[PDB]
Amino acid sequence: DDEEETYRLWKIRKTIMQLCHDRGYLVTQDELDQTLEEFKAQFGDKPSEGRPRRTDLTVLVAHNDDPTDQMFVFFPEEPKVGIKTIKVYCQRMQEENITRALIVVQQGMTPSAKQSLVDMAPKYILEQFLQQELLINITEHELVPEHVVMTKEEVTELLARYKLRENQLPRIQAGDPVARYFGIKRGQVVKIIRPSETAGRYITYRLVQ
Amino acid sequence: AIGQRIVATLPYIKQEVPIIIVFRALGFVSDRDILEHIIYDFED
Amino acid sequence: IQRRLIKSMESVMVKYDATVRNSINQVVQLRYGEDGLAGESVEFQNLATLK
Amino acid sequence: RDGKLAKPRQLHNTLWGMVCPAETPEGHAVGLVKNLALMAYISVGSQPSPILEFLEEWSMENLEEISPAAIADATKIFVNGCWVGIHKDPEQLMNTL
Amino acid sequence: QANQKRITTPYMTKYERARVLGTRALQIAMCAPVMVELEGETDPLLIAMKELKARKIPIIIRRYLPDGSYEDWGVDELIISD
Amino acid sequence: SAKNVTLGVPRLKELINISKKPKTPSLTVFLLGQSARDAERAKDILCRLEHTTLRKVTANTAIYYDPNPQSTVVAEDQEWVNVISPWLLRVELDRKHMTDRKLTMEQIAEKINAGFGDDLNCIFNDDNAEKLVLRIRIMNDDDVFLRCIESNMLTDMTLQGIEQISKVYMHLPQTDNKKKIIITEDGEFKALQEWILETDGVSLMRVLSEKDVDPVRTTSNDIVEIFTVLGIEAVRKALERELYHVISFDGSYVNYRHLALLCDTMTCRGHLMAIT
DNA sequence: CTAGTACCTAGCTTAAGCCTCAATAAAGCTTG
Repeated sequence: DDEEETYRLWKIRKTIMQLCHDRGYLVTQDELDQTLEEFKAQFGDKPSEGRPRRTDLTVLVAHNDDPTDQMFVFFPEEPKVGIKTIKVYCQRMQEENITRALIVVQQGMTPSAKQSLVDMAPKYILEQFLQQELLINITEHELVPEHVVMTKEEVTELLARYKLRENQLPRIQAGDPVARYFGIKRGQVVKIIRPSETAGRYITYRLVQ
Repeated sequence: AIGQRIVATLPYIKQEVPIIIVFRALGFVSDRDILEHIIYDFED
Repeated sequence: IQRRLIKSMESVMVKYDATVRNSINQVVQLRYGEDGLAGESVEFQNLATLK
Repeated sequence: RDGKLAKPRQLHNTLWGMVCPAETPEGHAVGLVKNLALMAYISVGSQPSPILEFLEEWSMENLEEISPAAIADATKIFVNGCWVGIHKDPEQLMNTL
Repeated sequence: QANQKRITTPYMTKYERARVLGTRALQIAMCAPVMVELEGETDPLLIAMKELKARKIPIIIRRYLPDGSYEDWGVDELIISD
Repeated sequence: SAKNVTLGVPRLKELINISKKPKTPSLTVFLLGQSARDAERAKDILCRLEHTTLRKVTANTAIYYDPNPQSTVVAEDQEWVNVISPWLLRVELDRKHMTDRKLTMEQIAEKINAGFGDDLNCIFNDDNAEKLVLRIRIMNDDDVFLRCIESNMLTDMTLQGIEQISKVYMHLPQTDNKKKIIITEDGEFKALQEWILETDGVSLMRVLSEKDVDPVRTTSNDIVEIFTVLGIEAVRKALERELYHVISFDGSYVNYRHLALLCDTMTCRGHLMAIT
């Protein structure tokens, strides 16, 4: 049982790289859309006791505007990751000048680690993801419309144009898959471009709470 | 586990009572005698 | 079902901003029917340039 | 009444000739209030004791007399729902009754 | 808001048309001076309809925006639907 | 074959009152490529989705007291040629479901060994004899433990397929919308009739995360599950589709104004605001 | 003695509170 796991890890990597491209981090097209054969030749076809193992298959990327803020992703070998198995990642967080990273766990993360990720969030804004959850890019689905993250100046422009306060907008909870996919705090509205069967295109704005 | 136990909730009784306990309380000490009143042909 | 639907939407209306807001001015739609148009003055039509 | 379980309200197959299929109120009592067919008659009840003495004298055995050895091949007699005894020959007792 | 900044529709909606007509014909019923020369009709509702058609109703409409502001639209100044 | 989709007023209730447990949760899984074109690969995808316990494949189960594994109280030369507890377990499968779902004794044995570890050894007959036997021992609360583990292994083992999806149907759709639609080189639409498959359970996440399954078009008819998997905006569109499905099923028409307003006010707060 | 009348005493569903079970860090041995 290694072809299935290699295919699973390849799709996880592809979805994570697409996630980084959508989030704004700098990724080349070659890594953006590579076939399964490139992953095989570059990692090794043998996830069970072989060279395509986690931890040195992890990805680091940087934002387009400035290569100062950087975003790692981490695939722990442990199914149920724990504090001692994320404090190492936090030590890497500190020893680098990096600010935020991802953790794609194998099984459900422990509540103690979840509470930690809550606790050092202001210093290090890092979040988690599931092995199961990242085998498909949900934005590619037909039901999910085009979500665009607004910057603060255009948020203020929107509010001044419509003469409405921040809480009167339609809102979106930070825990739902699209907002977690992009990676966005509360008080940050998202452009949502969807086709209207009545009049063409319709633009709606969801705020994170 | 074992599965498919038979209970008999009884009037003026708060909880269900297994039927074999009901028969033993009714007066049948043995087990063959109790089974003679439920399964009428032992070859099944 | 009808009463329950009505009690959930009974204060949703089109304001003079032409947007659609509930009783507490929370925006539901920026334009009514995401076009700003009345439902009683529309017709069925065919898009000739399609297919 | 006012219950969403329509199964009790439905016209059952065993209503043939004892309950009028057509006649029922159209309100919230559909199928719950049903009238009586023309020749349909409701039994008034009588003592089963004469039936008991008649039964106990042909070839049947009360529960206390027999052992459950011979109870599987014979037939169980119920009178007003109480298990009265056991008979070896169902036929020619049905005809007798 | 000032006369320069008017963002509401220039069309007199059906609700404004109903309520203005009602509240003007009520005034005519209470012997308010008519703004249009009548030809002997006695019904205040028809008198108010004639005034609306002639664009002479001495009433303006305060349209409250959702934010709290308002606009003062004169009945003579916005387009009547019918 | 699966028109227990509970349309009408019950579906309207299940949508308005957003219920965690709909009466008929079902998928509309589409297929990606050549599997969508031919029936054999569609069946191969079907068997990987339809949940299968070891009850589905076995004919009968029996336990014996063989003093010696070498003794072979049951006359089976396969065990003679193949060959520590005396109380063993024996289950007989059938060829019908076995070859319907394309399993092997090796796969079943490795599933047992992975689920239970090296607490037991499975001795399976080869796929040559007419009879389908695998024997179970326990390596070294003596036999009732074996009875309980037999019950547990029959109840839930997931030999093939994924949990909570009990039965999956397979058919070629006739309606154009459910059929795949493309655009040719001359700008036509060329309604394609490819294989699709509908279920009677719902996962929406272990399904799309499967090879040869189209993760772009698979709707799940379950509003709460869509909320958990795709997000609130996809919920609005799917809820609109399911709410329009019941209204347009009668052939009647309701203007999109009202459906859009209802699906907006039900989802304008970021969570599923059921109308109760 | 008794009477008349005046005063005393069928199913649903969904949240929501309540019952048990598995990681986990302090607390203290434990031997390296």
